[PDB]
Amino acid sequence: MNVDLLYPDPVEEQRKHKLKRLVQGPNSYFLEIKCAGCQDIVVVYSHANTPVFCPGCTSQISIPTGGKCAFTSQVERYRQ
Amino acid sequence: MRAKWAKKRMRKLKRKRRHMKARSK
Amino acid sequence: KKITQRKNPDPYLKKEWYPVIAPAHFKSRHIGQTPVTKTAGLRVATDVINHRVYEVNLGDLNPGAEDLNGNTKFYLQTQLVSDGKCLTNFHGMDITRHKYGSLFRKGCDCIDVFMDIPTTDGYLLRVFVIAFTDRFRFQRRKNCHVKGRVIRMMRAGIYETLHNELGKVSIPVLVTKLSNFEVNAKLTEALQKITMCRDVMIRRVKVVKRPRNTMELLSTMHDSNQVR
Amino acid sequence: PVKRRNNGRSKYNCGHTNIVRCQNCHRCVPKDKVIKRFTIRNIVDNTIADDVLNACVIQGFAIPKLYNKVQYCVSCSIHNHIVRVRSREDRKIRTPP
Amino acid sequence: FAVCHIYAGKNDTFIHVTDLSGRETIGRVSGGMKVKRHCDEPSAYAAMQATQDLIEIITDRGITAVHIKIRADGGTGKRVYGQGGSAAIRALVRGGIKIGRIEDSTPIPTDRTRHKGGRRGRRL
Amino acid sequence: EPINARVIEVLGRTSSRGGITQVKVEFMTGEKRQIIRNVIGPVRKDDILVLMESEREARRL
RNA sequence: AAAAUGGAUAA
RNA sequence: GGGGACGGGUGAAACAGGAUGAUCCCGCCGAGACCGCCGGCCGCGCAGGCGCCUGCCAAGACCGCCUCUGUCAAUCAAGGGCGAAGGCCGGGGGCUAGAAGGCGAUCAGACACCACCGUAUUCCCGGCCGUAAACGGUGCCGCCCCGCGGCCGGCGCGCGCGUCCCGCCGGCCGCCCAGGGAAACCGGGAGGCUCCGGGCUCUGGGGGGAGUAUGGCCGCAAGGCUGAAACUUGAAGGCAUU
Repeated sequence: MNVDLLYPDPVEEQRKHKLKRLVQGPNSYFLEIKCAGCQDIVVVYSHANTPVFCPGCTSQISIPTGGKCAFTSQVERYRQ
Repeated sequence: MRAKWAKKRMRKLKRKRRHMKARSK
Repeated sequence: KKITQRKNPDPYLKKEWYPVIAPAHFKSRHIGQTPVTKTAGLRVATDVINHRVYEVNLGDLNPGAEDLNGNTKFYLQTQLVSDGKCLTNFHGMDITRHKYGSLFRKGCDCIDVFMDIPTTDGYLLRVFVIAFTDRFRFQRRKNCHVKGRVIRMMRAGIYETLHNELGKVSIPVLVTKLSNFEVNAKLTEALQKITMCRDVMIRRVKVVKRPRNTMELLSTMHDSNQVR
Repeated sequence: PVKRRNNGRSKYNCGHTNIVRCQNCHRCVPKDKVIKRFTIRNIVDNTIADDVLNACVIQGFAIPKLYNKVQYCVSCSIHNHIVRVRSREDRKIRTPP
Repeated sequence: FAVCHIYAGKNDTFIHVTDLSGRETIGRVSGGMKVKRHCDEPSAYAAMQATQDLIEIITDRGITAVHIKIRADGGTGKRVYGQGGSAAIRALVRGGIKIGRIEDSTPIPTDRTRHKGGRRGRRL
Repeated sequence: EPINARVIEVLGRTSSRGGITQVKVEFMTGEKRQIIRNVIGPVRKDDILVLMESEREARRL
């Protein structure tokens, strides 16, 4: 272990605060949901703090959360 | 309290001073 | 019956002892005996004893199990006198000092509600209920302070549960629920889903409003058990 | 000199605490400078241990126990020996004895 | 049965018996009447003498079951019984008066009205 | 009549001037009551003393 | 429970 | 309604209350205060401070964040607001404590301490006042700084899946590695200084006289803020060790 700040282990940067990284940037990402008529990608904000609606439907796909937004239907990981 | 009693003693002298000034003014 | 048949001085030279009969709800319906000056003067003998309230332990009132009902008292107010034997109806229910002191402990949350429920008879009773929440089984922190959301939930839940376990209940039905401590046990199941609670119990149910002429209720609580 | 870092009180982040009175002196000392030792004892003295229970008619009745916190003032406590004058080294240790 | 109210107050311990309603006193005695020394008035020896003289007055009355409602000066001070509280019970032991529930009945305060001595206390 | 009592065991001296050796006791006529009483002057284990009052024991230990 | 005092000046 | 004798009170007492029935209990009734236990190396507030029940409004940090601008920042004269307690003004209140006042004991004398009684006050609503050992006796932003911790508020990742484990940030704290200092000791600074220099603001210069005098100014007052000199004196004073 003679790791120096120039090259920090990826997990270290992923563990620390997104401003206290040697390279600062977005903690959040885009995570898919599944909807009626869709086996394809339906990307949404991972940390949505606002209502997203079923494409062409009245019901809201993502529940509002201070953190990553939760969902009530089938969902797909990150980007696929 | 010993210093506060000194402050009370000064305030009474200061108050007697203002009544005395009024009598002679 | 210890002064009419006995010799005692001045006040007790002329006195007689009249029985106190508890409601039909209890098992040992004797409360005890009352010294009263015998019928003399403007007042009538059993006309003084009708307004004297008698406080007797539920454990004494129901013989057989003593840890249950041992620390919980029953207030019983004379409401009528039949055959020289005064009869009494519920005047309230009070957990005694030893059983109020035992529950409070350092580190845990305390909940007190004040609830006014009017009986069908016309007795609005102020029901006081105490609750504390301990640890969730094995917990990292010995102190057991919980979230405020699940503190209002305990408080709103108690008022709703108190309505649920005390709907349109007449005094018999109210007393029977305090006879078997059924309501407090229900409180264990209402607040069970949320953070574990302890000592969820009715500390007091004080009669606040009394309708006069409840001889109807007195017969119901003295001899309607045979009908039901 | 600062005999103790807590400065004699447990007041932390508040700047004010609710004030109570010595059971003995009746001196008003804020909750933080208060002895407060919880007391639980049998109401009759343990000398009447079972003499009462043998006298008691009701089966399985346990002697009532008081559960009262006693709140004494610092001045009253040292003279009633509820806590003594500890050594400089001894002061830091807690561990209720 | 009977309720034995022992006010184990400092200055004097009071043993007064009533029977379920609290309006009928079947016997009132107190440690003060039995001792010449005003300071030795709440003492156990006074309690022993005051009771026993009382327990003949409740057997002459005819009762034998006493539930002890022991009390402390309480209110806005005290909350701990004087030495007289046990001694009266020991006098009850001497006659062996069958006993019921012994729940304490000192008046307790829910948010007080404050007590004497100021905020500096009694500077005895 | 005064009761009959002999010390079951011994306890230490009191009063700050000594003198008050404390001793436990038992009653030959009775239940051998194991009450604590105080004595003035020399005592031995199982030695006999006169307990005039009987009804109440003296101060605990 | 009740207890006040002690010259200056060197040692 | 009892019912039957002294009841307080103390260190011991004494003054008061009582056969006009005292103390005591128990059922009331009226009043105002107060929100016990839970009540804390808890939390929240810009401090002072803040703890019954529900309802009601507005508010605040912190965290989360693939939101928005785009230097809008720091710190402060002068000025504006708030500020415990006590005071004071005009209404109210009025339970309890209780400045004054009386009183008992207390001693040489206590007019002090300890009892007993009690007005102002405490309480409330509109005002003033502007002080505190207002304390962490440590200004305000900024940044690096070593391990073991406890609590607390969000906020994540894996484990079996727990109110776990590792923590990520904002605080609340205890021990303390350096290092500093006259030391007590701070060490999330009182460290990174004589190997001295991030910025803004206040404030001191031996000890008395002295927060005194006067000149203002503010206040109904009580007083507050600013603020002397003449004159004196050799020590005053900090932390330590015996």
